[PDB]
Amino acid sequence: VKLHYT
Amino acid sequence: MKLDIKKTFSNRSDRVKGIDFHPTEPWVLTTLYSGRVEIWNYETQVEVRSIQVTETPVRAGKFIARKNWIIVGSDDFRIRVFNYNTGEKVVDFEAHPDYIRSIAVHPTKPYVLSGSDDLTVKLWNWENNWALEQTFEGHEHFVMCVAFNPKDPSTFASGCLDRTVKVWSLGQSTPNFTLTTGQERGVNYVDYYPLPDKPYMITASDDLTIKIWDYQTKSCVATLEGHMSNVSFAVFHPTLPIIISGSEDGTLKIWNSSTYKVEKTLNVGLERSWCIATHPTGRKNYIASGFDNGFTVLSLG
Repeated sequence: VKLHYT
Repeated sequence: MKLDIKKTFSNRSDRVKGIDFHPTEPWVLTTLYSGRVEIWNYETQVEVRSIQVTETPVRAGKFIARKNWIIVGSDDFRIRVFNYNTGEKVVDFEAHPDYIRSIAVHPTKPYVLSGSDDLTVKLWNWENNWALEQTFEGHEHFVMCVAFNPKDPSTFASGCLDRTVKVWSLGQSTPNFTLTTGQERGVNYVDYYPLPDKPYMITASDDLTIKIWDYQTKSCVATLEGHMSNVSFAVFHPTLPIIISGSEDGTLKIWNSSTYKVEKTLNVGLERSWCIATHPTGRKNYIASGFDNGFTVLSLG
């Protein structure tokens, strides 16, 4: 998962 | 100066991830999650230039006024530079093997720093064909923010999700020091106080706090509490004795830089706040912030 994706 | 906040120009757009003021033209650059970038004249409220740079998010963008450029970095891993007077794409290169979070431009030397999810900061020299001149290794999670010390730009700070700020010297491979922030959700942003009377830096975190640091002693001077979701940024205003922060709670907060008490909370109505810029020369005490649904340029007084 990509954290801080937004 | 009395806080007398006026809306100079606000416009809606896709989510604004990066923002910057031009130092001599009344322009703001916005970089969007959609891959688009826009340059607006906020006095005439007319678009100067806009570019569909990529289809991926563009999280970072800065003017390089002395070369008539913008420089942008995106989730496709690439740095791109455009001449804002002609539209020419000056350079387009893969900078990292992962997302670019932050770009900083040296105030006098032809250096750009990029911070990345690849755990590094990289230094690029535009007088040497944009060569990679150094990679700064040591962080253990995404590097979210890079900033030169304006009073000694031979050094710079990196803020990281590994819960530290590292301060480095150009040309040296290890940090001059690592700051343990106690911000256990990581550091999203780091900024320097610009004036010579205090050796201060400021950090913002998903743990809802903003912390002010003396970078000579490493002590925490103050912790600013009040935001209700991730704090995307916190900066010292270059002319006024205030700190400005913004959050995924949808607010901007202005804090007294001497007492560290909140002075104003603004909900400008654009949902989550992501990015900030301050006009360097203090022209009209302008600030600009980017949000989920657009941007606003405010005159603070």
